[PDB]
Amino acid sequence: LSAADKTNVKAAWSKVGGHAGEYGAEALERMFLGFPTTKTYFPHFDLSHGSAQVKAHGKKVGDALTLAVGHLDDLPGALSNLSDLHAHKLRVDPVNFKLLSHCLLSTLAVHLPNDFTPAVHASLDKFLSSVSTVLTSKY
Amino acid sequence: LSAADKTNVKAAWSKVGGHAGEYGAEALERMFLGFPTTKTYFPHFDLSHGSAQVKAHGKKVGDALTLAVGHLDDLPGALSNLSDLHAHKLRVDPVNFKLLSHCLLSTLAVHLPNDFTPAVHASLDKFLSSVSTVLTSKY
Amino acid sequence: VQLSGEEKAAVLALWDKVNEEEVGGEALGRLLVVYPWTQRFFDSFGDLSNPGAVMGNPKVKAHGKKVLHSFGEGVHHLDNLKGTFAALSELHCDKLHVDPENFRLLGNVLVVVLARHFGKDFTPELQASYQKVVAGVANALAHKYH
Amino acid sequence: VQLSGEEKAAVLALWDKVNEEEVGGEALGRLLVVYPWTQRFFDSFGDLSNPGAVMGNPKVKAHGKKVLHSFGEGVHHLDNLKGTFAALSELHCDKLHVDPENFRLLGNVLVVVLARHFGKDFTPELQASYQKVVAGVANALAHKYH
Ligand code: HEM
Ligand code: HEM
Ligand code: HEM
Ligand code: HEM
Repeated sequence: LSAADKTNVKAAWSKVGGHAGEYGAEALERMFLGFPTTKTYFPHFDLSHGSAQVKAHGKKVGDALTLAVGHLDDLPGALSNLSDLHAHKLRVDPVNFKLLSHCLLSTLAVHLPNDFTPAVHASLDKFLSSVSTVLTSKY
Repeated sequence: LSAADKTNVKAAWSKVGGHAGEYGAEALERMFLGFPTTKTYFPHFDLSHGSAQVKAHGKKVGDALTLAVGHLDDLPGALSNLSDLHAHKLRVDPVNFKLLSHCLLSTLAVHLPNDFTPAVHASLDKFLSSVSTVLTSKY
Repeated sequence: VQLSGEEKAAVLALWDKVNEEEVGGEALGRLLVVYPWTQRFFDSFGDLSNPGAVMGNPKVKAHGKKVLHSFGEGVHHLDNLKGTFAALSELHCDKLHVDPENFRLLGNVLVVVLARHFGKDFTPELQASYQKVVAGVANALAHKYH
Repeated sequence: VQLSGEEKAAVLALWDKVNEEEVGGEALGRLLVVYPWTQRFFDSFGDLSNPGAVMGNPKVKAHGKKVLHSFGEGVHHLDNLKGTFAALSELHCDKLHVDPENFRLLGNVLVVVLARHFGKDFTPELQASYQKVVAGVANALAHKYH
């Protein structure tokens, strides 16, 4: 990411603030409904609306994104644990990272319409592609 | 790329040897016929079979790949000139790098069938994706 | 498109509230800013260097309105998508040579722009139905590439 | 599929020379090695850790033969691809949940394997026709995802 992107991403995430977990849960829900093939990775979850498992997992996702925003200059190091999980253990098809990214952007648009400007959308898209690349890097 | 990938890629390219330009030209031809949308980037070329412009451009492509194989630990530095060209000036749609990669692998299979083993195919695929990423990195 | 009867009614009811000019201009502009290789197709339109020049370019707004109007035609003809977009598919394949992956990109940008305009009213379930619509349109536009 | 009469004859003449077992086993094995997330769908088959275990696994060979046999059915029914693969599309969408991007991946691996087996006889023009065939099959298999 460029330095201007980094600045936009840190700025945009400070506006997300403490809602990162709630946005991560909503993004997951949007993904499970819009893209039902993704549900096969979560056989052990109650995928009900308001499910506590989705809410808890959304919190883990939002926390990892917040961690990534604090480590933009070394995402592979900060996320290496998660790379092994998604590529070797879970074998997540890389296409699904595009779907979750889209659902996360959709969620940010819903809740931060005045902050979700074209330049910020473009920097967040690059950030989410860069996270996704790291998480699929072990294959 | 992993160290095993690097070893396979350097080994496989030493078997390509001096045919890199000829394979690059054949790969372009395979791409223009299989994927006719790619022809719109080359209005100024004679895209005839045996065209000298395609043959000359295939040589430039093969030389850049050979350069990349000598600089696997710093592809962004070795290829930065080409990143600006493909992203800012030419605005090549990133999908076309997947098409050329596939056509290049197809060309290597044709000419090096005994060397194009499953492990070598997998390392070359990763190498070509890594080159493509660098060349589309400026957007 | 595989859409229930309750789903279609929710899709149509949202479209009643869509300003084709505002939504369309914003969706085409965001496509050009976020996926900058798409600018290659629109050199006719002039200055598209920075986001500010894109979003205020009058030709971006006018073209985005036309795109969205044709989307609205698809929305009102969900049982005949291939035939509604046949002529446009020929135009995009044969004359403009747009890779169809870009139809999917624009459809997803449109969904993000709907989300931004409608907020909490753009529910996970309503998004899911719009994802089926935009995919149906992208495939109808890709029909004559095949 | 948009294929000329000379093109179809060249496609059919190559298929006469295709050993479905050898080609099919090699194409499915290369898919599993090159795109290792595809291994997720085939845990039934046992050890798929290294390339050597994949390429010699008898279930990989047998399944690849079945896949290639069904490809050959498409090749012999190029005017009715959607109907030849309707039942298989339901199976891959509803029961197995394979993302359709993987159909395109397997089709391209098959083309690379045809290239390896037929050498200079697999000309740029014959590859171009096979690219139309494999895309037609991938879209017929994706039909009922839509
Ligand atoms: C931005 C992209 C993503 C991020 C930051 C992310 C992050 C995480 C985190 C932090 C965990 C839990 C780690 C732990 O508790 O040990 C996890 C687990 C998991 N992720 Fe991801 N993830 C992403 C994308 C995806 C996608 C696209 C899928 C599949 C559609 C997926 C499927 C899973 C599954 C199945 C688990 C295990 C959940 C469990 O068993 O409780 N992830 N991810
Ligand atoms: C492995 C991927 C690729 C590599 C290594 C590569 C390499 C190169 C090189 C070395 C040049 C010439 C630089 C110069 O003479 O200044 C070039 C130019 C160019 N490339 Fe690429 N290229 C790749 C992919 C592509 C693709 C996918 C396209 C479009 C389909 C493309 C379109 C062009 C065009 C239009 C030019 C300018 C040619 C001219 O005007 O003479 N390239 N590329
Ligand atoms: C996916 C949904 C899309 C729809 C519904 C759509 C619709 C249209 C329509 C209605 C026109 C009008 C042509 C005329 O007035 O005769 C048009 C033209 C055009 N479209 Fe699309 N389009 C889509 C996607 C795209 C994409 C993704 C691109 C490029 C990235 C593109 C590039 C163009 C261009 C360059 C023109 C001609 C503009 C001109 O004449 O100045 N379109 N499209
Ligand atoms: C694109 C061309 C493809 C064709 C022509 C094809 C064809 C077939 C056929 C004929 C079967 C037999 C089912 C039966 O015997 O009832 C099958 C099953 C299956 N296919 Fe596909 N397939 C394709 C792609 C894929 C891909 C890309 C994947 C995963 C990455 C996949 C995963 C499976 C699985 C897991 C089964 C069931 C295997 C079993 O029952 O043990 N297929 N497919």
